[PDB]
Amino acid sequence: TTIVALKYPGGVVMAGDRRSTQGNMISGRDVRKVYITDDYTATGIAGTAAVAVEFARLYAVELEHYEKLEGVPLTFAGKINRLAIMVRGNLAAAMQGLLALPLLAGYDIHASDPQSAGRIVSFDAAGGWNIEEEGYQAVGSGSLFAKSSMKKLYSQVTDGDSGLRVAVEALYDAADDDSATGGPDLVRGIFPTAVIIDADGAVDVPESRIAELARAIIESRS
Amino acid sequence: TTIVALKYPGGVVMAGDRRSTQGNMISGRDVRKVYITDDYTATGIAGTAAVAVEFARLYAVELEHYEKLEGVPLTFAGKINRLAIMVRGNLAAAMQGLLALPLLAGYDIHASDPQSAGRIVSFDAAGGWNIEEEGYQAVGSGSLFAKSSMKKLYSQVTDGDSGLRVAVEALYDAADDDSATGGPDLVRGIFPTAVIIDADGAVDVPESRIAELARAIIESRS
Amino acid sequence: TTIVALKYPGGVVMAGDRRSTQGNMISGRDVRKVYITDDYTATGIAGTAAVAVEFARLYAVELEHYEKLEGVPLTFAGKINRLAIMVRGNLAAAMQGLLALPLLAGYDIHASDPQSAGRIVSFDAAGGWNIEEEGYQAVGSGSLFAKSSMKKLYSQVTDGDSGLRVAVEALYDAADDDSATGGPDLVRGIFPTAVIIDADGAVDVPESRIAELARAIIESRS
Amino acid sequence: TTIVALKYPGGVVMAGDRRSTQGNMISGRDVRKVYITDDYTATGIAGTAAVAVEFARLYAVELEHYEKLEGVPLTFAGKINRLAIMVRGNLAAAMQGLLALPLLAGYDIHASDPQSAGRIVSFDAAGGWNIEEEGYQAVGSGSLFAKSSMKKLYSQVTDGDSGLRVAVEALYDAADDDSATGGPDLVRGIFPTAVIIDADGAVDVPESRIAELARAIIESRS
Amino acid sequence: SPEQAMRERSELARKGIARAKSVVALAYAGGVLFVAENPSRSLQKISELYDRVGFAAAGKFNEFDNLRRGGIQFADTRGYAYDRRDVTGRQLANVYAQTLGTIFTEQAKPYEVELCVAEVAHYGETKRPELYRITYDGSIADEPHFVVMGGTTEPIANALKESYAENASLTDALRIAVAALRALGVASLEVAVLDANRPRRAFRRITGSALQALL
Amino acid sequence: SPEQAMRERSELARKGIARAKSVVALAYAGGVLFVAENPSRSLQKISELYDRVGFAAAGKFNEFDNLRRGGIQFADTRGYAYDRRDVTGRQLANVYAQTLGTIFTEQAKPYEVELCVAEVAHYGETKRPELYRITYDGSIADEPHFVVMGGTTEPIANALKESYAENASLTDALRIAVAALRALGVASLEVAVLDANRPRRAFRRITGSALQALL
Amino acid sequence: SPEQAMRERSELARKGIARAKSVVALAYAGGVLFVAENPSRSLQKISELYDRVGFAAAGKFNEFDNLRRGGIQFADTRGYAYDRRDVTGRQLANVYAQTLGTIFTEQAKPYEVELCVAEVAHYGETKRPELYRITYDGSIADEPHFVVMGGTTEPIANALKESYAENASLTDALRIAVAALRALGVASLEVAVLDANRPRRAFRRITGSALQALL
Amino acid sequence: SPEQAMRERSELARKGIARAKSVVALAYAGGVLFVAENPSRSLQKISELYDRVGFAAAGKFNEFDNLRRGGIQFADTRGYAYDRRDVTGRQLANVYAQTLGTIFTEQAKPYEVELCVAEVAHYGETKRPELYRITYDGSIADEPHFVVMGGTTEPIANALKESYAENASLTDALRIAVAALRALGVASLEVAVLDANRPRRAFRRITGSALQALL
Amino acid sequence: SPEQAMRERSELARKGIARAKSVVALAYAGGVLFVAENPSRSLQKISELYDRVGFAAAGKFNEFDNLRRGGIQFADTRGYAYDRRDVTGRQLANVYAQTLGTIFTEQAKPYEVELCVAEVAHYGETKRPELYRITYDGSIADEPHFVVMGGTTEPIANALKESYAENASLTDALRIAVAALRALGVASLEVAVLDANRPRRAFRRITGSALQALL
Repeated sequence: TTIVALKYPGGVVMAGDRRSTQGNMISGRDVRKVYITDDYTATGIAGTAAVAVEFARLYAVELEHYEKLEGVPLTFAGKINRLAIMVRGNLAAAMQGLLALPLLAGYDIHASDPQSAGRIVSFDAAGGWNIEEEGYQAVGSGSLFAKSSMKKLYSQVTDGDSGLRVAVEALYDAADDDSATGGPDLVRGIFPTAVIIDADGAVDVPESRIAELARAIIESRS
Repeated sequence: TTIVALKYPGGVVMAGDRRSTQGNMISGRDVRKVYITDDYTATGIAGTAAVAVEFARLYAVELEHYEKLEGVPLTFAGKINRLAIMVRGNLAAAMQGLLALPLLAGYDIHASDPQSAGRIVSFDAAGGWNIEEEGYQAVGSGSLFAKSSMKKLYSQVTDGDSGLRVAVEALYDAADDDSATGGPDLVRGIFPTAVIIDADGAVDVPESRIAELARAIIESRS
Repeated sequence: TTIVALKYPGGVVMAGDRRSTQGNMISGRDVRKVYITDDYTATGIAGTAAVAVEFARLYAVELEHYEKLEGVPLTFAGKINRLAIMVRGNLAAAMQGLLALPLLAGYDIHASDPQSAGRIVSFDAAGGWNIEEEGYQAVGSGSLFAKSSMKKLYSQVTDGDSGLRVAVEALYDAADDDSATGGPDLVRGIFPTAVIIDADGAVDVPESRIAELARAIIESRS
Repeated sequence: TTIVALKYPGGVVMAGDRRSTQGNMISGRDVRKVYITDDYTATGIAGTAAVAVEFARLYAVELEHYEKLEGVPLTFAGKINRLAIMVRGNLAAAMQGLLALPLLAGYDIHASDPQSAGRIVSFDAAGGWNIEEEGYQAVGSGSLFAKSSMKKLYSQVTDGDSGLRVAVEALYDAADDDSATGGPDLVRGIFPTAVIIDADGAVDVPESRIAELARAIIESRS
Repeated sequence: SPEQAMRERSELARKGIARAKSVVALAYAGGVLFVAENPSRSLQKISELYDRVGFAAAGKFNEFDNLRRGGIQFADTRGYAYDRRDVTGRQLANVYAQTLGTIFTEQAKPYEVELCVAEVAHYGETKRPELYRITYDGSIADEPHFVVMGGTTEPIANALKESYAENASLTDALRIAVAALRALGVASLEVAVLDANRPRRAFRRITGSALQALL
Repeated sequence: SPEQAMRERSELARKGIARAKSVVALAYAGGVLFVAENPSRSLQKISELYDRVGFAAAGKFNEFDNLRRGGIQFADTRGYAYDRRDVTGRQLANVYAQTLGTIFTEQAKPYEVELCVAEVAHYGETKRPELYRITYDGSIADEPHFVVMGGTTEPIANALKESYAENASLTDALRIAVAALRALGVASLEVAVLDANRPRRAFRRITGSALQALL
Repeated sequence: SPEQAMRERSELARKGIARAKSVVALAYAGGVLFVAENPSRSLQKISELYDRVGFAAAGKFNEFDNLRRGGIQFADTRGYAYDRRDVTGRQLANVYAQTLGTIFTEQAKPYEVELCVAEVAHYGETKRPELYRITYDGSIADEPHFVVMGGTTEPIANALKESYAENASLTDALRIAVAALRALGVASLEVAVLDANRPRRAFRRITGSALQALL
Repeated sequence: SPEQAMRERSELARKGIARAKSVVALAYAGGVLFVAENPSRSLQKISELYDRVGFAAAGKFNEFDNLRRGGIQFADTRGYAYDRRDVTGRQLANVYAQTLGTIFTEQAKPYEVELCVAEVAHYGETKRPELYRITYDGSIADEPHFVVMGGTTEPIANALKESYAENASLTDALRIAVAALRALGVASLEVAVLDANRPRRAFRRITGSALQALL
Repeated sequence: SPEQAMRERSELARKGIARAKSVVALAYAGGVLFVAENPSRSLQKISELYDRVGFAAAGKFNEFDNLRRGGIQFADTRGYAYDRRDVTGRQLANVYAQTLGTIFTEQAKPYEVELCVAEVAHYGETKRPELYRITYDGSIADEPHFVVMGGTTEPIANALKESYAENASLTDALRIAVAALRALGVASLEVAVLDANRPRRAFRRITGSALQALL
């Protein structure tokens, strides 16, 4: 599994792959790994497949519960603290074989400059969090290749289309260098899933755009 | 990681580096490790990165809670006792892989001679504390090199500028002799962080002064 | 570490060294190891440095608490029983690496003969106590050398000056034969600390007398 | 350590040695191991030195508490049962390194024949007790030699002097054959301690008689 | 008003105990003899507590039955903790007094019972037998000669006082017991003795043709 | 009869609060100003709850002291659980209302106290300060201008209503506060403010020569 | 006498609820509309329980606030245990009825509150909205058209009955709501709706210039 | 009305203690002498608490027996925790005062007892013996010469005050004790002393022919 | 009727405290002086709480003894948790006020005691000594000059007010203390001082020939 996220002027984008594997045998082909937690945040969890779906659902329930109870949504720091506590509380389960590595992307509506209101937060095993300042981050078993690809491709990002294209290219490279990550499926018609967050909110990217970008990249690489 | 502290006539200064490492791979580049706990104290924790941020926040909350409850701030001995208890209560976690080594620097406003009101306190693994009388102390994985550098460079300290310069030089030597400690970054523009405490209070040192001192040291060493 | 105690007609004297060591590296140079518990008793604890400071403070608090509650001080046997219980309650911590070996010296004001009212009590690991009748005792990692020196030097003790001189000489021999024990520091000016208890009470010995005695011994040994 | 006990017409006598040892180093020279529990009983405990003093004090407190509560003293069988329960309750501590082996001697005032009212009781590790009928018993690390000596020397006992002499001789043989047992000290003047129980009660034997007997035995053996 | 409540409880207990039959206990040469008026073979008012201790009571059956069971349980534990010869009737009397006092003070309804504890000397020894009486509120007293509880005690007490004789035999003392209670054949009579000539256990019941022959 | 008991408790609380002195709180250009009549330097009626929340009360000291300690403990935990900027005075007012209602309903004697909670905007922002009032039985109300509790409120309320002016300065509003309370020098006066120009903590006390210069 | 105590509690609750203001809830073409008389912006009487369930109450604030919090906590757990679409307003009404009955029976003072639960159909479906009413003693009833609680209900009930019209629009039904409550501008008015055309969450508040334009 | 209940409890306790017999305790050259009127050999009113502390009481047996057992248990634990020479009678008197006060305040029926604690100097030392008196409600007082409790104290108090003499011998002080109590042979008399010449334990009983010879 | 019960408890406490003797505490140049009327050497009314804090009380001994023990236990724990110099008398006064208020509210019988807490400056510093007074119901007040509790306070209060003088010496202030209490030799007098010139512990007792020489 591999999930990438990067910042562009005016928003932030996230993407992930669709492959599930039990050892060396492929057991999943259309797994979704990116979720819309609230109106302005998205989460992506890597690791054991069973734990991630539970994790995201618990996180969304917690945020909605606080919103309904207090009548006002939490600040970004509060959300980061809640996620960090949730990650910290799973150390024994991770030791016994249930590991979850989350990635957070969001848009801060209470900031000063609207063109730099996007945030990317990464977490460690112990429960420490860091706010990215380079503009991109990746998690999973093929995150090194995707990060190395983004390091070279980040200079071309100016808007929401360039960021999506760069994310798709990074996912393609990660699938190229790692067998646990699934690449685009042309025979079946399965493509990665992406989410874009801007001043209007978090929206899902239609499959047609991702298919067009993947076809362009594949024909370019030939 | 490496944090240094030394005394000059009329105050005390602290400084630290910015590198985070997971084994042999660099994962952090602008980590802050020195915090202002209250108006007249500063704390620096070395070890696991996740534990230190939690540790400092808990310590500050405890001090503010006592201040609000009793209407008067604690004495220096009370703060030392609270920090020692907090360190002693983490022995099992340190055994299982969560170790924190704190360093304390402060200015005593209830002393007799104002020119020698600065204090430096070091802690051991068991929970014992000692008040330094030589005038300097260092913690981290490169503390030996920094201490050996300060032992030779301490004769030049007469005021707040000389102490800052000596601290920067000691950090430079520690980064030179240890790979887990990060040196000044000229390509990116990242420099160590410092805090100065005097009779007026604890203030943060602007980055321009540290950059100028680092450039002077680097050109001197060439 | 090494702490010695001996009896002279009309009182009792205690002394200790100032060195702290973490393995083979010197980490302390002016550590105090002898405390005045109440008006007529003194205590010295050897072993882990962190545990001793906690131990003495707890013991003093307990004695003062009983004095305030009942309006009369405890007898000597009661103090011995309390100290023995405190030592016995730390067996598991000693097993896991927190060992404390205490030494007790005091003056009994409810005795018959005032010239033999001094007492020295030693403790074992299990929690058993014994009242010395030979007139001297030593604890620490260099106690054997100090005891062997006192066995030969005890014939010269007639008053409070001879006992202090013999104690300083025994500490000098213990530092000579053991590297974990620190000898007199002529370059820095650090000397052992001593306490004298007589019919008037327990008093601290000024550093000038100890420095003079150490200089006399050093020039004699040259 | 070694404690012996034997019966003579009209009473019973007990004796023990004075040496304490930590491995192969002598740490005690005047240790007392025989106690008067009540008016007509005596107890001697072998094993760890710390546990025995606690054991005897607890036993005496229990007996006095029952006497005060009910207004009548316990019978001999009740005392044996209490001691057996106390021994049985220490099995885990004996496993972890705190072993106590007690010996009981007493005079029964509620018997028929006053000339055979003396009793000797021995205990095992599990907590079983047995009343001796041969007339003598010994406990400690040199009990075999003392028992073998008494087996040959018991024919000469007719009164309280012969029994004391035989006990001293048995202790001498036990010290001769075992290094953990201390013999008479002629240079320092330290001799074993003995207790005699008869129809009048339990009394301590003055040191002069024991010294005279030891000198007679030593000159006889030369 | 605590005084009024204490008065009501005391009258309730007195009226409760005034209804029941009478049971007497006297000391003779061989030990202690218990005589009671009991029409039932199944339900018994006299029992054994330990080797040398006897039990007797009057009032409501379900209350002194519980008291007897508690006393037996208390007696058995002590003889295992210390010894069989360390158990005396004074301790049992004290325990009963404490229990009755607590019940009278705290319970909603006081117990309408009257207890008596008797003890005899051990085998081969000499000693005067002891008799104790425990009252529903916790009062304890020691009697040298006899105890009478239940019904109208005063005429029976006067008859026993007038016709008492020390060191009497079994038939003799039994005859004054029966005569004083009459002021009654094999049926409607319960008889038990504490025999001090027995080796270990001193309690035995006299029933059947032996009671007919003795009386 | 629950109605009668509620009536007695309500009169008890009203008579208890009618004895104490008066304390006022009004909003000015810089924030919120507290003025109280306090002869003691040691015992204080105005305190700080959090970074932007103030506390004030009237009645018995040992009761609102406990309430203040509970409020501080509640405030500190929340800022560690979520964040420092997620703490608002409305939550503290609700907690106080629940606590006072429970105490009034269940405790043997109701608390004779009257509380008030004030909050100000964060640094660099604009917002109208909020004032809440909590009554001994659990009633909670929101006031836009000022709150007066303790003693005879009505004349002071009328004076404050007549002479109130928005966006006043510190000396001005302090002078109407003192005049309305008079209807009082450095001693027997407690003055505190919630300054909205401070970076982090908005609470500070005005005592000594500064109070003399201001008034 | 349990009858007398029940009578006193019932009169206490009735007198408590008779003091408060009035709040109405009626069903229109788009869903359910809530109109309440509330001078305060801070303290709110209408809230949201779940995706398709609304909340409304009258009486003392600190009581129905606790009830609303309990209902929200109950609703959130069920949707995690089974699913979000397995939560219905009937279950919440039953829980509220049980809680109010237990409080009325056992607590020292009954709650002086009156609750109402409203639900609407899911997105893309058709169904008649449901309205429930819960009374301080635990009584539960179902209303097809409207619920009026608080103050003097009868004149408002008559006006609503006379002027009610099904399948009305938002402005229309809002105008009869305001007119019946009058028998009131942007201030001192709380308005909320359950919109059945929304994808997931049906609750939204109408405040500010939109309320002025609509009314 | 707490005053009325306190009055009733106080009269109940006073009437309870007014029934019992009298016991006196006076200090002579050798220590402290206890004289009591006790027809029973089995049940005892004077006992020993520790090495140098004595016990004496009047009233109901089952109450001060429990008090004596509690005191003995308290005394034994302290001498193991610290030492045998750290136990003084003042601590026992304070413990008894606290226990009696708590029982009087909280229990359903107060204890009808009156206690007295006596202490003597250690062996080889000199000191004036101390006498304390504890009253059913928790009051504690210190007496220098003698304490009289039980029955009608005033005539006995007057006789003891008139005929008291310091540094008297055993026969002398015993004779005034007997004469004052008379205002009594070997039987119906309990006599005990605290001998200050003994090495360890100072308590011993005088019974049998020795009492006849002394008196 | 809670008002009636509060009245009865208040009169009970007032009548209880009106019986006891009087104790005064005044501040002089060297610190604070305590003078009390105590016939007993053994039982003491003035004690020490910490290094710079003193204790004094009037009423029933077994109550303020418990209060003193609780205060000492509270003081010792805090100095181990934080430091010896972080302990102040205001905290102890607050703890005593809370304890007395809780006892008055909930216990069956209120405590008939009156407490006073005094503190002095540390060694080498200057500060005005502080005096606090705690009343049986939980009321706390601060006094600048002197505190008088027990018996009829008013004449003693008037005498002390008329004859008070600041910065007096020990003999001087002691003489006004004795004269005001008289409105008394070495016996029946307890005297203690809080000396501010001592290094660590400021409490010492003046007894024997020194009291005779001073007075």
